[PDB]
Amino acid sequence: CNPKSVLKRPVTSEELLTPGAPYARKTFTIVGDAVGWGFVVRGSKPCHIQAVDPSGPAAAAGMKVCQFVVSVNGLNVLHVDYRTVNNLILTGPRTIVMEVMEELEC
Amino acid sequence: WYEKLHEWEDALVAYDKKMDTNKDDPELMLGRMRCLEALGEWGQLHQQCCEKWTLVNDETQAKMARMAAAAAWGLGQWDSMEEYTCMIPRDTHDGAFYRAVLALHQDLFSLAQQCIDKARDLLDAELTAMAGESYSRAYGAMVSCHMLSELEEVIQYKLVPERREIIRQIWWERLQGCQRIVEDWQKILMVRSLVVSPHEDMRTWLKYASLCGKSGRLALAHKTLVLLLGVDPSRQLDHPLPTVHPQVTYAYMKNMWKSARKIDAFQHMQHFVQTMQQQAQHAIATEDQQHKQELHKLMARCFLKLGEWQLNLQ
Amino acid sequence: AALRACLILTTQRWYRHTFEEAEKGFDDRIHGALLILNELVRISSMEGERLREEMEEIMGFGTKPRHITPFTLVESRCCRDLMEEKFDQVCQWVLKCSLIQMTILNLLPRLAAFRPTQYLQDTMNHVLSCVKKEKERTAAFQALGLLSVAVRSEFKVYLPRVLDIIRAALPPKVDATVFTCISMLARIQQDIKELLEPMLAVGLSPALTAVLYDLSRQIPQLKKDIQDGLLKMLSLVLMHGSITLALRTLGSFEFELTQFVRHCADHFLNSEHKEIRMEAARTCSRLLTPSVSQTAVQVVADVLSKLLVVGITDPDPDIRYCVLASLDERFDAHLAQAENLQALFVALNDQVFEIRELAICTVGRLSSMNPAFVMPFLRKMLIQILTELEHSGIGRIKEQSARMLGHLVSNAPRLIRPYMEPILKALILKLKDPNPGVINNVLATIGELAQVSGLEMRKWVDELFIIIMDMLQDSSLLAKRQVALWTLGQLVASTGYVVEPYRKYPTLLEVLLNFLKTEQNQGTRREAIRVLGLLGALDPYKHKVNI
Ligand SMILES: O=P(O)(O)O[C@H]1[C@H](OP(=O)(O)O)[C@@H](OP(=O)(O)O)[C@H](OP(=O)(O)O)[C@@H](OP(=O)(O)O)[C@H]1OP(=O)(O)O
Repeated sequence: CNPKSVLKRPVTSEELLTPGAPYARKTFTIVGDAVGWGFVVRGSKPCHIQAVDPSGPAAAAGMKVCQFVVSVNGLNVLHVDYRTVNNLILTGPRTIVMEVMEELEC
Repeated sequence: WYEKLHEWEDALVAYDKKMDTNKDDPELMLGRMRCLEALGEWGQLHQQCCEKWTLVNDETQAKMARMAAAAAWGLGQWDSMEEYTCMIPRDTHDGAFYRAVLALHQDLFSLAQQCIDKARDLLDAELTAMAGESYSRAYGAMVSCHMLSELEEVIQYKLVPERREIIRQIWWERLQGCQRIVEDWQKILMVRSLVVSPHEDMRTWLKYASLCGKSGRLALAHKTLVLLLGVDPSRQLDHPLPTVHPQVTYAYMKNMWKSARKIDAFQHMQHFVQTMQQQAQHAIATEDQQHKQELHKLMARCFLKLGEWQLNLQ
Repeated sequence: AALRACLILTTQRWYRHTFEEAEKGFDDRIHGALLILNELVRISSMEGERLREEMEEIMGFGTKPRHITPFTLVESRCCRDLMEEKFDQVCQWVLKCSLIQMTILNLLPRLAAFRPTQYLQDTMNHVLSCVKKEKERTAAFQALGLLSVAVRSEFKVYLPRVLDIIRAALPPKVDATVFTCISMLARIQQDIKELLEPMLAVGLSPALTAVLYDLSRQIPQLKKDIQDGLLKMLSLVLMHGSITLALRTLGSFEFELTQFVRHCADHFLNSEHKEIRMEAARTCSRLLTPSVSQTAVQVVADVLSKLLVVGITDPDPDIRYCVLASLDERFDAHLAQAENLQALFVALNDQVFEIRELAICTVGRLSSMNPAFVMPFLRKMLIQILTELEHSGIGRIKEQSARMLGHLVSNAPRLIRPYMEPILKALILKLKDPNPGVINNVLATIGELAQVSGLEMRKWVDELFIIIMDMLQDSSLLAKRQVALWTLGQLVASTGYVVEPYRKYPTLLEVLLNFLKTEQNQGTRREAIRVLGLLGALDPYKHKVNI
């Protein structure tokens, strides 16, 4: 009851590591706002984006829900817990450099 | 129609007939959430919002986001409140208040200050229009800015430990002037929970529990008493009531008399007054300044109830 | 320009009329026709305006707050037709029309982004002809970069003409536009690897440094290579106005530097220019980032010594002001040296208040760390602050002394907590003097004095509400009420007066509500709301009882 989950794919860690897949990597830099960025990551191994505020700054600069991240502000976070990534982004600067898997409608 | 009268107990049963008999458009389910939130039953609201959070329209869940966040806050599940918070519109007073209290939980003092300032300007437009008619009309917004100033004191509470003896003294005297409304006290007291546990100050919660029973629902007033004790006396009747916290158990025995038990309460009252006399004596340490006088004051109330109740019974 | 301003206001808050009027001239009237279309295109499509603004132009959510806070459509439908008409005019009026050419370049940037490849190739070819033409090289420089912004495939191979043009022109030498074109077209990673060499000989200008700085942060293709050229040029610059710009480059952002700091204490001691000494203080403080091994501990205490001497004996306060401003709270780990104290002690007795105001704040944290000599000295200074309040009957002198008091308490609250009596009693008598400048400073100081003495300033609130209330209610003078409103809510969040004042003063609620509509300043309105929250949310019935 407590968790909801969004993405249909159960696990995509191994497929993400493999070079052969429809996804094309993209790096997104998000600037802070007066009330927050407005994105949540709740993926255990891949740390996929859980939800994005449609009116938030993240939604303006792409950052769709169906995405996966591997590195934040330079540091590679491809294999860590979601809670640890949340600690890293908060302790970092207001502007966050993020990499989005951005699956090509697959 | 029942919602417009601030009468929620009969409003919920009305929606049950229109929903249980036949499922309909997602407008009746949203109506129940506005009723469960007012009543204060976070257990039933949380399971409905979480289950329905997926199979609803994107615009539909915008209205549901604010009510779902309150249920998670009441249950203390901060792991899921974050997901509900990021969907409330950010250009509204409620959209910044709920993401300001979220910064306090994760210890982001700088981010929280901007949100508090951001929420004041949004509430400014709503307050000036209502204040132009009369003060009574402009009261639902004044209680909102009252809660905004409480968040600032929460930041001060978490920073300087030397002031955690007068912060929980303004909160008491400031609440006395507020209107005695169950809904108003439910929101304010929920704000005063990120730092101070209910077991840290029973003085404020006992007054809130009495208000719910006296003018509202007895069920809500009963669950707020077992929370302070830590155990539910209703489960086992043969066992005696807890001896510690004499003030808390005194109010519990009055609750039994009011609702259904005019005989079990009298039996427990006799055992309570009997044990306090032994507790009053056999005390080598002397605390006649405060403790002894306070203990004796409670004895007079306990004995007065014995005389009144026995005449009613016999 | 006048029409664009009117159109911008209408768009922010006539489309058919604008399109019809432009079509009349489309069917002397060359620059004007394009100017109207460019304004409409910019208003309709503002995506390309960000690139133009960037070309013209070129910390933390988890920090604990300070303890003592001091007082603060139709156009889109007619797009292909307009683009087709614009292309014909550019191709036809290539060299026979400079008024038309000047407007053509402006229209081209808007058309490229709005209408994205025959058109792109023709526009680049027209810009290429105007690249070597007169009065069009600067305008055409951003034209190539605009095409790359709309689509990277359009300038995938045609962008190299800009690099080829600047390949030999930059080393040979109008240099401001050359750097702008590279920055605009930058937003693959191998072109800038060797093209930076021609830019080195272009010249030492702020645009070149700003463009290079933006490229490194946005696109760090080769950070080491970018830092190799930037650091090498700066080192040889000081080996012999031009030098002043080089010092700013190192102090702009972080680099990857102990040889510079040792020689950094030579320019202001030898160069007679006043302008260079202004930046000399700032570049020294920011270059001391690595601050357990006795290899840098001694030298860092040496480079700090030079700034202290200059900051007290310089002929003009402007050089002295930036010396102490650079030495912020971060440098508290190196200002504890006894010999360094003498430079700071003299700064209190200085000719100008701008240095004394910062000096007393700086020594406030220094006094708490080194009270051996600061505490006896400040006793005499504090008395003179109060002495000028009463002995001398001048309103200008009293304002100066009160302001310095606020800095001392706001930086060393612990020392002033038990010493409220000599200050609070003097300030209260000051407020009842039988000059608006003094009022705005004593009220700010009192608000700061109400935070340190928590629950201690209890016997003065009764006589302090009357003074503040008269400054708000029945205020005969429309002075600055923000200070009074801010301190009114600052002495009730600590003292604890919440619901009681609503009864002794049955006007506070009414006057606070009136400030919502009368006042228009955003900061003032957000403070009246906070005072309402701090006081409470008393029920409407009790308001009726209080009348
Ligand atoms: O309504 P009752 O059952 O008769 O109880 C009342 C009530 O107490 P509760 O808040 O616990 O309900 C009064 O409080 P309020 O009406 O202000 O809410 C309280 O008076 P104080 O607040 O002044 O203490 C009074 O106490 P007392 O008997 O000392 O006058 C007490 O009466 P009982 O203790 O006799 O039930």
